[PDB]
Amino acid sequence: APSRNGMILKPHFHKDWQRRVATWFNQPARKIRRRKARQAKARRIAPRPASGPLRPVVRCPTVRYHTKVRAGRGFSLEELRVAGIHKKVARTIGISVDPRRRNKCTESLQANVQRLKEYRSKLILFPRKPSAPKKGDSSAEELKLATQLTGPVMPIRNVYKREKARVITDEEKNFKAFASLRMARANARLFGIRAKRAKEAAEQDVEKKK
Amino acid sequence: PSRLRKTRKLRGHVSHGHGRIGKHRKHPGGRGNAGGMHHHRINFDKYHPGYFGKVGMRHYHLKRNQSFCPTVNLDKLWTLVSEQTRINAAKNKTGAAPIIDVVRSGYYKVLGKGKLPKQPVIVKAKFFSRRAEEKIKGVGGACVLVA
RNA sequence: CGCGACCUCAGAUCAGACGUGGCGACCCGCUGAAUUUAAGCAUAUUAGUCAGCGGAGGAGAAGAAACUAACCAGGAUUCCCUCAGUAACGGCGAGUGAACAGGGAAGAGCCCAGCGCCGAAUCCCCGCCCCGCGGCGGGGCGCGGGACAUGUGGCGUACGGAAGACCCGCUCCCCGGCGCCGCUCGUGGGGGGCCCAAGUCCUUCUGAUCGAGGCCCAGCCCGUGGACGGUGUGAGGCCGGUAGCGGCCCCCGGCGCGCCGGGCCCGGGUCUUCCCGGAGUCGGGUUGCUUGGGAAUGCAGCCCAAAGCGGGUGGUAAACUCCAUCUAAGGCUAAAUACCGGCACGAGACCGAUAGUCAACAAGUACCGUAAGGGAAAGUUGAAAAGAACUUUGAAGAGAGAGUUCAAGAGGGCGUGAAACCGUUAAGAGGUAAACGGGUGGGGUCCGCGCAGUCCGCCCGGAGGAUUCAACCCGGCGGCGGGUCCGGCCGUGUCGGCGGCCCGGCGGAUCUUUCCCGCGCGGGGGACCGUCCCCCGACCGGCGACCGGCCGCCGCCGGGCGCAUUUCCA
RNA sequence: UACCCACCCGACCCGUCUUGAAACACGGACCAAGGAGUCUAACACGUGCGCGAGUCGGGGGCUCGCACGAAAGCCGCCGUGGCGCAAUGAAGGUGAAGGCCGGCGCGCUCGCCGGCCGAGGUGGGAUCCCGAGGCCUCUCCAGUCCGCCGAGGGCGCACCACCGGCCCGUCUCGCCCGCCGCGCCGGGGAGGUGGAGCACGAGCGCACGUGUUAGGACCCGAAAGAUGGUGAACUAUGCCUGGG
RNA sequence: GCGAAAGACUAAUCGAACCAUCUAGUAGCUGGUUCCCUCCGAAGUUUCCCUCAGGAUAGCUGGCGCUCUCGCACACGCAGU
RNA sequence: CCCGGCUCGCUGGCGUGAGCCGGGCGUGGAAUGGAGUGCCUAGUGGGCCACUUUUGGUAAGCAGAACUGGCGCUGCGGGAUG
RNA sequence: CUGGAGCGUCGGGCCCAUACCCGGCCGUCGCCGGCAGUCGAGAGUGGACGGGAGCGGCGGGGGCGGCGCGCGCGCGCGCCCGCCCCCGGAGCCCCGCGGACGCUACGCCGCGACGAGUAGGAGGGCCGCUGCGGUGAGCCUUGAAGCCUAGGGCGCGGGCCCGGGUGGAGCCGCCGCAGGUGCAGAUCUUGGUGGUAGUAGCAAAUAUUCAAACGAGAACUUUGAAGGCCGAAGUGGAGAAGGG
RNA sequence: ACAAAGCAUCGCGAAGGCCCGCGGCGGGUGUUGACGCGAUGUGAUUUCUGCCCAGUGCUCUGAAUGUCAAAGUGAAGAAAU
RNA sequence: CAUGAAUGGAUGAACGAGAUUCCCACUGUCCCUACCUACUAUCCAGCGAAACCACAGCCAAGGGAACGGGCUUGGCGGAAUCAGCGGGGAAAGAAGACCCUGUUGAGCUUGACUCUAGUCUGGCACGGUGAAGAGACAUGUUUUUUCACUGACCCGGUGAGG
RNA sequence: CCUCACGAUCCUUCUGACCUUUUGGGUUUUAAGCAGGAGGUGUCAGAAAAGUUACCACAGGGAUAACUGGCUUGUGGCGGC
RNA sequence: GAUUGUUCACCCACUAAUAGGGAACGUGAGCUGGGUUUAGACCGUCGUGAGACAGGUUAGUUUUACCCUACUGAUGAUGUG
Ligand SMILES: [Mg+2]
Ligand SMILES: [Mg+2]
Ligand SMILES: [Mg+2]
Ligand SMILES: [Mg+2]
Ligand SMILES: [Mg+2]
Ligand SMILES: [Mg+2]
Ligand SMILES: [Mg+2]
Ligand SMILES: [Mg+2]
Ligand SMILES: [Mg+2]
Ligand SMILES: [Mg+2]
Ligand SMILES: [Mg+2]
Ligand SMILES: [Mg+2]
Ligand SMILES: [Mg+2]
Ligand SMILES: [Mg+2]
Ligand SMILES: [Mg+2]
Ligand SMILES: [Mg+2]
Ligand SMILES: [Mg+2]
Ligand SMILES: [Mg+2]
Ligand SMILES: [Mg+2]
Ligand SMILES: [Mg+2]
Ligand SMILES: [Mg+2]
Ligand SMILES: [Mg+2]
Ligand SMILES: [Mg+2]
Ligand SMILES: [Mg+2]
Ligand SMILES: [Mg+2]
Ligand SMILES: [Mg+2]
Ligand SMILES: [Mg+2]
Ligand SMILES: [Mg+2]
Ligand SMILES: [Mg+2]
Ligand SMILES: [Mg+2]
Ligand SMILES: [Mg+2]
Ligand SMILES: [Mg+2]
Ligand SMILES: [Mg+2]
Ligand SMILES: [Mg+2]
Ligand SMILES: [Mg+2]
Ligand SMILES: [Mg+2]
Ligand SMILES: [Mg+2]
Ligand SMILES: [Mg+2]
Ligand SMILES: [Mg+2]
Ligand SMILES: [Mg+2]
Ligand SMILES: [Mg+2]
Ligand SMILES: [Mg+2]
Ligand SMILES: [Mg+2]
Ligand SMILES: [Mg+2]
Ligand SMILES: [Mg+2]
Ligand SMILES: [Mg+2]
Ligand SMILES: [Mg+2]
Ligand SMILES: [Mg+2]
Ligand SMILES: [Mg+2]
Ligand SMILES: [Mg+2]
Ligand SMILES: [Mg+2]
Ligand SMILES: [Mg+2]
Ligand SMILES: [Mg+2]
Ligand SMILES: [Mg+2]
Ligand SMILES: [Mg+2]
Ligand SMILES: [Mg+2]
Ligand SMILES: [Mg+2]
Ligand SMILES: [Mg+2]
Ligand SMILES: [Mg+2]
Ligand SMILES: [Mg+2]
Ligand SMILES: [Mg+2]
Ligand SMILES: [Mg+2]
Ligand SMILES: [Mg+2]
Ligand SMILES: [Mg+2]
Ligand SMILES: [Mg+2]
Repeated sequence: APSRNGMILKPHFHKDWQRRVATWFNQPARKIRRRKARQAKARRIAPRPASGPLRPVVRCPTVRYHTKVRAGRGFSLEELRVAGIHKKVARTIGISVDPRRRNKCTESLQANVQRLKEYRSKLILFPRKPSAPKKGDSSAEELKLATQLTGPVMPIRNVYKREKARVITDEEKNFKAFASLRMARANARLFGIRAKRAKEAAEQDVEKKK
Repeated sequence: PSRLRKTRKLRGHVSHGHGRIGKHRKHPGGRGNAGGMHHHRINFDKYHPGYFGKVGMRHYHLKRNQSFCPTVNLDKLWTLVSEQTRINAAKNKTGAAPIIDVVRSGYYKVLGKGKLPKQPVIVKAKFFSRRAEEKIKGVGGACVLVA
């Protein structure tokens, strides 16, 4: 029974919230259950980036979100034959392989290749055995470190480049940026209809001829 | 807390702030937003006008990401960029005009509210207003589009 | 009118396996209301919920896209935040009512069938030995069986793979044993056992102390230990304990070297030839349930039923038509993730025995119902039974003495021990039932007193009696206040130093890649502004921020002052 | 003041429903103990505190065997987002800005170009500022200081009333167009009206009060409905087998 | 279910058993609703209601407030006049 | 109130009319009392009685309005009682 | 009750409410209240400081008067000239040099004014219950909680405080925080207890009596004797199911 | 009252009547066959059983030019159609 | 008002704890009552319960929730009790069974609304073989009538015996 | 000539604009909007709805009846002028 | 007294009269239960039916006093040594 100005309210408690309520007095003991994993996993895999394997730079999808960047799932395949890394080797070398990405542009390809090129260079391949041959990095580059990378390997920060102030040529200063949007949005509006008339008018030039 | 309630002050108080003529019975009206057409009408019609009925057109499955488009007013661009980049210029003598990626500060569209300081600018944005156009032009400086 | 292969199918108490019930919080299939809600009401909702039923495990399901998307794109599952209580559904009403993007926990990927390649390269069960035997396994050797040609092994599976040619570089894993070396985080992995400080010091309370003063620093000791419980009251010290990379002894766990027995010729990169998707399935028509899915989201029955530059999808039917994105009909999987059942623990702003679970105890007990089922009440002596020996009355139950007890006015349903209620003793009342309000009066039990309550406190005058002073200086000590801001230290506002600026940092999408390092970007350095420090100089609030001298005053201590003073007493 | 008693005046038994109860209405022998507005979500206003065009809070992380600890601390997290920072339209989308001056286009209350000022005005508006004139002051005059009074005049927040203005929708009307393109293209005016709009901001976070719902819902209080089960030991029938 | 028929009987139960659960079922309807004091202090009136035992909104009430005036020799406003 | 002046696309031989700017001019019947305006919001929404007015009814302690006054809601002196 | 205690019209006089007056006391609202250390009662300024001078003055209204006058200016002293001096002292009703005892600055004080209440609100509760963080060199075996008291008191009162006994182990005060928070009622729940009341009642089958035994105790047991009943379709003698 | 005996209708030749069941090729009548089974009506004996097929039922080798789905076939279209 | 034919009409021998009516005999049914017995009650020994109770309990009238015990005015009142008694305590028992209302039900009914099991019919599906022959459209297709067949399918019997 | 003489939501239709959506683009159908008109709720602010219960039930009700009682006295009875 | 559940009536009869009324329409823990007015039944009519009918008819459980009071009796009571 409402009385004099409120909202309507469709609170959804007609069902049976009561039985299926989860309270959260786990929350802090869970925090700790978790702690001990983060903790244990690291001490188990001693020299290995604690965070996890290396994971690619990647762009967020839908239109609003565009300008952001992420750790993606894993680096593409096309990406690797280019960096010269075999896909099944990568998986052993702490390089994250999604094999399910349609690579569309050279911009985000080489951007993401440089991460592998970077990785190779600052990676100490700890050799199969102690008395081991090629590709494993030398006993100097080996003593120096026992270093787990705390935090995400080569963390991906959204970084922009400053544009210095300009002069504004009398040409940037003529472009009516509103008008040209309305143009755009009407040519894209009617591109299709306009094409039907060229198709009819091209029909009349043949139909007038016969 | 319990202590600071009226129910404390309503002991020995028989009906309990609730009236002994018509008692506090369970659910006199109905249950919740119930009787909107019938008999609770006078609220709904005088206090929430335009509740009962359809209008408009479905857009069904709908996603906001598709039509994400924040707004900024000219009013405050001379915030977005560190105030020193304005004090630098307004001065400088070359007609520098700093660039303002209304993109980079987080806005898919720029709109013509407020004064703008007499100061040439390059605003790179998405969907400009007209008036935003005119004000920036009429100040000096330009309107660059971004995709 | 035979014998023999196979195919189908029987029988065996055959040889060897295994399945079935329970548990059931969490887990998965299905099934499935009505109260209820809508102020009725059937639509709707409760709600795919309860019951019913089926099924699993230490978690369950799912899972490597026939996805997402419309970006400049992402990239198995689940979970938490978030979207978001939003897109839509609805006698568009009660309600209902998701998803896509981002962030984060965790994060691992993989396997079949077919096409083909490879003397079935396979697999199963016997017998003899060699090791191994408290999760039955390797090694060998056997014209010892059998499946399998209607098809068993390897590579391979779409993210390409096979096969070829020449381009490059070069050879360690697996498993059965059999040893041994480092006990391998709470801060020596799990478990058990066993173990590790300091007062019953004085005095005094008390039935008993654990209590109160004291005891070489709040007393004595200890204190990586002062949690807790026990201990005839409140105890760090008495005792168990507690703390404490404290000790030692078994066992169990896990990981490191050797030996051995077996298994394995397993790479990388280039050019060509070809080779490919899982049918009564997709899809459609229909109906039925479902959601939110919609002119059909999901699931169903039936009917119809495909293709191979195909198929699905790309969320209002449809044709055409353009674009994107997966690849079904086969399959597995840790991790986060769930847990009112179990075992095992830890805690609490909890309840505290008509509360707290039905249940503090013979509690799911007594009892009830034929049965499904229903289903209670009931904790406490004291510290110790020291629980009345013995005399006596009484057939005996009960008493009186006595005895025990700190206490029996703690006596075996015993701490305390209310009210209704009843037991008798004392006082007073009593024909309008009692009971009540206002006002007095009499009487009692008590309570104040007084064997004068004359209540106290100043000051003063008088008369008695008694100590050292007060007033004064001088020595000392300690305050206070004053200022000269005198001298110094301090900070507020201003100015100067451009002096910290690089020996002052941090912030800024400020600027230079004239710089340096690493790969146009990242890191670093260098320039700039805003900020915060030194030097000194000047003004001013000169501020509770002092500290030194000079002053003025007060107080205390010690000297002086012996008595018309200055106290005490009556 | 309390116990008994005495008197004088007063005087119906509470609770409740009730226009009206001492009710010839109902509950109520007496006493002990138990006992009824609770929690959560969502709003809303009121208020308290933090910060403020921000502000948060988680959920996550980093910091514990917790004794205190399932605490506290901290995080380009700190904003991936909510809320707010702008509305309006069914939707494609548009989007809060005006004044003035000069110049140029015939100022055609139409178009454009340079400068100046920037949220228009009126009336109320706490009100701050100015203030003519008093009003003393031991003498006559002179005069600086100092307050009190002060007619009259100025700025004027907050707020209220009004008049103006700008955004979006819709209408009407009517002008000129730009021209990456061609206008069944886009674009610009005037007037009116609809808008939960802008017109130099007030939210955010966290408390608490009240209230309103959703919730069992202040407690107690049905006749019913549903789902599963147990019963013919009574009786009703049938049957089987016995007895009179 | 069973009834030579009477709504008979189904274990003290029948216009259709008992047991447990859904189950805090729902109730515009009975009953009750627990400490003091201070201040203000009703309505049974309005329109719609499948409304007449109830709601919806009119009232009246309180609280919370705020804008001001000036009783500070120096007030406008309001009003069962 | 009273002067002056401006604006208009409405209205008209001109003026009206309306709107503005600028100036000029104060207690305008009695009596009373400080005024204004914004949120939340409970109970309530069966009422009853009296004077006077009045409709049904014959009349009622009957039925239904007006107006005012009560009681409810609130005792007290009186109205013996109420 | 009767030339009335009847009824008309009229006097005086008196009686009494919670009504009015005055006073007393306890509430609340307001006072743009005073009171956080100052002069001053239709308050009608105060003060420098100069030049000049002095008994001047300000030689204004039956106003009856208000704003100016008869306690002084100048004066007494120092001797026509100086002064007109310092509270660490004027000696103080004004004191501005520093301020209550009083000033818990949400304290206290004076004015006035006002304080019918159901439902409801609101406020105030050193009103009450239980829990925790603080804090009270709290209290306690020299006796706590409860309990009991015709033991003194206090608040308006929630309650609170004090006197004794018994009890035997723990308890409270303030500042905060936290509640499952205060009962007379619900044919409320549980347990107990009255009145009724020593009341209803121990009535179906005709039936007992005597003696002895045993025994503390005998109408009730047993034995004997006597009277009786069931009366073989039984109260006779055996079984089923059930019972165990 | 019911039943009852007696009278009366009615369906049924088993791929059936009537009937059960959730389901099967499930089951009872049915170890049946019209002198039986199932469904009704009235109520011994005697005498009698009048008219009405206008309604609603029931039913009938009955026309079904009345209509009428799915599917089915006809057409336009580019397809839903 | 308002009978009546298997919703059977009309009769009727026997029988009915079936409904009436009248008569003889009989009778404490009555005039109108009377007595006698047994068990009680009653009194005692022993044992001893319940129902109910706000407080309670002498009346008239007034008023008064319009018939009170209370209260006003009156009337008046002596302790504690026993057997009786049914005038009163609207006595108790038992939130009225009569009646209204509720958006509270149940049982039944049908011409209520909305649906259902079931059955009838049509379509589609398992769902074939052969044979004749016909029409309609068209200049093969469709519709297919009729009659066989037995392999599905169905029922029959037995110890599956020709 | 004035005062009545008509009606929400949801639903349906017709009309209107070179209107908007129909969503990965485009063209045509188709569908949804937007804005006006019509279908209609007679209980008129708008429920898609028959009975009976003497077999009955529960919440309630002196707000609703049947007795008793009050008032009233039409009628009745009784009595005057 | 006859009839009648009856109140109400009418008649016979006697007398002296066969007046009228009240007390919760006096009087169910005084009775009876004849009639109303449950549940079983029957006819009439109405209803399509369940069923309805101040339309008839037959069968249909009638509690509890001990409690205070009134009254009837019975003991008694303070007072009079
Ligand atoms: Mg991670
Ligand atoms: Mg109240
Ligand atoms: Mg109440
Ligand atoms: Mg199992
Ligand atoms: Mg309801
Ligand atoms: Mg409902
Ligand atoms: Mg209902
Ligand atoms: Mg439904
Ligand atoms: Mg559902
Ligand atoms: Mg749902
Ligand atoms: Mg279940
Ligand atoms: Mg995903
Ligand atoms: Mg200890
Ligand atoms: Mg101890
Ligand atoms: Mg020890
Ligand atoms: Mg499928
Ligand atoms: Mg559904
Ligand atoms: Mg798959
Ligand atoms: Mg799986
Ligand atoms: Mg699994
Ligand atoms: Mg107990
Ligand atoms: Mg218990
Ligand atoms: Mg006890
Ligand atoms: Mg006890
Ligand atoms: Mg003792
Ligand atoms: Mg004791
Ligand atoms: Mg003890
Ligand atoms: Mg005791
Ligand atoms: Mg006593
Ligand atoms: Mg005595
Ligand atoms: Mg009521
Ligand atoms: Mg009465
Ligand atoms: Mg009642
Ligand atoms: Mg939101
Ligand atoms: Mg139902
Ligand atoms: Mg019947
Ligand atoms: Mg009411
Ligand atoms: Mg009335
Ligand atoms: Mg009051
Ligand atoms: Mg609690
Ligand atoms: Mg209590
Ligand atoms: Mg005999
Ligand atoms: Mg025997
Ligand atoms: Mg017949
Ligand atoms: Mg006939
Ligand atoms: Mg016919
Ligand atoms: Mg009676
Ligand atoms: Mg109603
Ligand atoms: Mg019903
Ligand atoms: Mg029908
Ligand atoms: Mg005309
Ligand atoms: Mg589409
Ligand atoms: Mg398409
Ligand atoms: Mg009947
Ligand atoms: Mg009444
Ligand atoms: Mg009444
Ligand atoms: Mg009457
Ligand atoms: Mg007679
Ligand atoms: Mg009577
Ligand atoms: Mg009776
Ligand atoms: Mg009687
Ligand atoms: Mg009778
Ligand atoms: Mg009957
Ligand atoms: Mg008949
Ligand atoms: Mg008939």
